[PDB]
Amino acid sequence: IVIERPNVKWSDVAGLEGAKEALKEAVILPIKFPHLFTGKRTPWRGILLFGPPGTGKSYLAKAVATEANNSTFFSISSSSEKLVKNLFQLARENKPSIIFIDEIDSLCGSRSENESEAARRIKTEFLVQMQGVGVDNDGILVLGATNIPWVLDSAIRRRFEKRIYIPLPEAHARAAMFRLHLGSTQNSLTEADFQELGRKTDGYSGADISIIVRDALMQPVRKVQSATHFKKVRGPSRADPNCIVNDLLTPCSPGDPGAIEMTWMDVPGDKLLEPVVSMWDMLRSLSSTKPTVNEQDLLKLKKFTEDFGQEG
Ligand SMILES: Nc1ncnc2c1ncn2[C@@H]1O[C@H](COP(=O)(O)OP(=O)(O)OP(=O)(O)O)[C@@H](O)[C@H]1O
Ligand SMILES: [Mg+2]
Repeated sequence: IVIERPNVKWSDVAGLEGAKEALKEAVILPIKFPHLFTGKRTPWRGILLFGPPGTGKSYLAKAVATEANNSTFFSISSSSEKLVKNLFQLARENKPSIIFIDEIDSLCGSRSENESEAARRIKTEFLVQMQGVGVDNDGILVLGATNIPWVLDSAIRRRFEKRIYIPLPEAHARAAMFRLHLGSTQNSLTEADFQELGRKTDGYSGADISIIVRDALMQPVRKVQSATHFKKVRGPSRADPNCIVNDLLTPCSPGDPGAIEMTWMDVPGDKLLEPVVSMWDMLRSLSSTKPTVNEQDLLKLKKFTEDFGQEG
């Protein structure tokens, strides 16, 4: 029940400007401009974010959480669980409010057979609470997320009249993720290198790239741990960036001029000048990781919208 609002700006989510606008139109505008969405224009009660894994579903929700300017956010995932009655209640008071249930395929499991019988009233204590005997004409909106939506209950599914597809990133959005997940960190990557990576990642999810950048990111760290030699160098003081020093120590090879023998244990905590993440490190991280979303996965996703499409 994370009742908070993290730090994910729209700017942080690459691509998805379609879903962004969809979400601005059904979640932010209604809250900021009540009088617009009154009468016949009442925002749907439930939005569902479906689409392949690692394409932005949960992440997007966080963006909404922070960009949900006035309303307070509420979250849950795959986590005696009758205090669902408690959640909805909580929200009605702090209305306007948003309720986000990540992987709503949590509260479900059908091959058309497989049930934990007490979770049958879980489905129903939720299903019922969305109708509301005390009609919650509050700014209360229910968000859902899932990468296997077809497994949902007709009753549940049809509870989300607005359904948005979160796809695999187009090339442009791909390059932008590498850039971002790197950020304020020291590196030697050119705008050209980002495009080259974007181009080389045909078919990858956001989660996949997120893994790649984290790996390459860790390169200077592996090189410092494993090094056997360090050179004395010029660079920004660890304590004061705008004071250069002729003193830092960076890892190197023995076949290097100015190579002192020692390990990181010998380097003072405040004299290490770490290596920069290079494009070499990206491609290396890249080669050793392959796309997670296969075709049949994406195919079965076309199915879920086969006339299920909107509302039913
Ligand atoms: N559109 C995006 N913009 C920026 N980063 C992204 C994007 N999509 C995925 N990511 C990366 O992956 C992570 C978010 O993964 P996300 O929550 O979207 O996976 P998911 O969609 O919930 O997976 P699943 O669908 O299986 O539940 C972030 O840490 C981020 O680095
Ligand atoms: Mg998720």
